Amino acid sequence: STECSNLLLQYGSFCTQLKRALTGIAVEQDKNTQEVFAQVKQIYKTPPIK
Amino acid sequence: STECSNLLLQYGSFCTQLKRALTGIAVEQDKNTQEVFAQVKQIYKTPPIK
Amino acid sequence: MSLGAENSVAYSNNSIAIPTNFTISVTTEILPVSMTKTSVDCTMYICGD
Amino acid sequence: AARDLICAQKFNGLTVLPPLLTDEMIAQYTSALLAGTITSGWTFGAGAALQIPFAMQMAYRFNGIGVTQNVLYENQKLIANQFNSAIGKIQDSLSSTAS
Amino acid sequence: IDRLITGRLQSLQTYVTQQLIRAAEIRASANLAATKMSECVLGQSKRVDFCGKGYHLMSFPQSAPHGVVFLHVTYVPAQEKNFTTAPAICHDGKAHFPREGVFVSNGTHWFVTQRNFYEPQIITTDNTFVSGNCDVVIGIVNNTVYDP
Amino acid sequence: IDRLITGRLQSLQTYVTQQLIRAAEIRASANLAATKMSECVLGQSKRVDF
Ligand SMILES: *[C@@H]1O[C@H](CO)[C@@H](O[C@@H]2O[C@H](CO)[C@@H](O)[C@H](O)[C@H]2NC(C)=O)[C@H](O)[C@H]1NC(C)=O
Ligand SMILES: *[C@@H]1O[C@H](CO)[C@@H](O[C@@H]2O[C@H](CO)[C@@H](O)[C@H](O)[C@H]2NC(C)=O)[C@H](O)[C@H]1NC(C)=O
Ligand SMILES: *[C@@H]1O[C@H](CO)[C@@H](O)[C@H](O)[C@H]1NC(C)=O
Ligand SMILES: *[C@@H]1O[C@H](CO)[C@@H](O)[C@H](O)[C@H]1NC(C)=O
Ligand SMILES: *[C@@H]1O[C@H](CO)[C@@H](O)[C@H](O)[C@H]1NC(C)=O
Repeated sequence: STECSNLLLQYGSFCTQLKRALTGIAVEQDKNTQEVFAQVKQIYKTPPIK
Repeated sequence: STECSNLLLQYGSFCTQLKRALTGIAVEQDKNTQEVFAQVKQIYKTPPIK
Repeated sequence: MSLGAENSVAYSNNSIAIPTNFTISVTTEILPVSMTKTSVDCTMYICGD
Repeated sequence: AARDLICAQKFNGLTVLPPLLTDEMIAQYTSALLAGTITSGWTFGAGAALQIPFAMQMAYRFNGIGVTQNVLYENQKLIANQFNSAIGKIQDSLSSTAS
Repeated sequence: IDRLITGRLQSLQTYVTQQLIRAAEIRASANLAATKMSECVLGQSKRVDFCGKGYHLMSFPQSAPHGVVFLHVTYVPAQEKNFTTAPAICHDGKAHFPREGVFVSNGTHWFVTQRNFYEPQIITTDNTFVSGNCDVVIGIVNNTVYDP
Repeated sequence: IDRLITGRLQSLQTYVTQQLIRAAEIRASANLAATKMSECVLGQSKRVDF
């Protein structure tokens, strides 16, 4: 709705900082997974003898 | 007050998520005390000689 | 994306590998400790005299 | 007719972004860590991976905890059977209990 | 004025809440930095991948704006060689295990050496001890042991 | 429209704050898991009950 957007533009920059917070959380999740699992520099494998 | 309750009902589900947050904190405190102190499986006692 | 180079160590039940030399390596780690301290007055900010 | 919760969540303006690393890449990383731990001991976490027999690695671990390695080398089959039974027990406990 | 007061109060409360969360994160990083100063710099750490990558030797602090910088000195093995190994040495019906080291062989002769560096030595009774006989250990080999 | 805008803005701000606190807790757990992968899997730990 255009009238709701025009009234919402009066409230400042709350949407931008909410988007910034959610973007920081979303980047931080990938950083967490990368710093937990990607600890080895090479992809090793087991020889076929067991 | 019945009028205040009827007007407060229109605001949605703030009361339930506030109660959920406080209940989570209350469970977390007992979990903290259990994981700090209850590290031993049996109640050892000192011999009467000191 | 590529996770890394493929490697296959030559495992055997009577084979070992022992280093014969070394390198001394210096690395760098950076950690934040403190941030900038702030103080806000309500009457000057909201109202302004 | 049966509308999903995810359909309403997407339609009302809320979007869930996919993760950067898929589960196949996570399984590949875990497989690389397991292969390095099994075939090289602790040497792959401090430089290049160095091969060693697994019994001698286990003797190194026992010397680490304070037990002489002749305890392993004279009780190797018993320790292997105990480890295999423990892995079977943790599989059974994971399959049975859902909590 | 009441409209403006409500809006500016909401903005200030949002700023204070974000500052509290960032202060908690900064305090967690400062506690990690204090632990690293106590363990990397003031001593030697046996924890793997704490105090840098490799075998930790020394660390040095360096100052920085709003933080600290650690220079971790570590020991990294460089050039390895393939060898043939064995868990024990059978000599005169006795099983000889190394005291602190590992049995290796250059193809013909057997030597005992330390694990993190190749410094081979003659297998004597000073660096090996006796436990049991030769028909229990899997992978035992036949060799002589020098007696001084 | 202004009343509805204020209500939905309050709901979205509450959601973002709760997600930020949950992200801090998840990041603490991920740092613990990264330390456990560095010390348990990649070596041998002398710390008791670690
Ligand atoms: C161990 O590695 C060092 C380098 O880390 C080697 O030292 C180098 O040796 C080459 C070959 O003579 C010289 O050209 C370089 O100038 C040396 N670098 C120095 C002294 O910093 C050393 O030779 C290696 N040891 C071996 C292979 O036994
Ligand atoms: C393994 O190492 C031993 C000891 O270093 C080597 O034995 C010596 O080899 C030199 C080289 O010809 C001879 O001059 C010595 O007389 C040998 N000593 C003895 C006691 O026999 C041995 O040759 C090495 N083996 C290989 C395959 O390199
Ligand atoms: C040791 O390895 C070789 C080749 O991989 C194999 O033939 C032999 O059976 C192994 N030893 C034992 C006791 O299984
Ligand atoms: C050891 O042997 C393997 C297979 O025989 C070979 O690939 C490797 O290059 C050799 N050398 C070292 C230093 O690992
Ligand atoms: C080692 O010596 C004993 C007795 O001399 C013999 O029975 C045994 O077969 C030898 N080991 C090997 C691998 O030949």
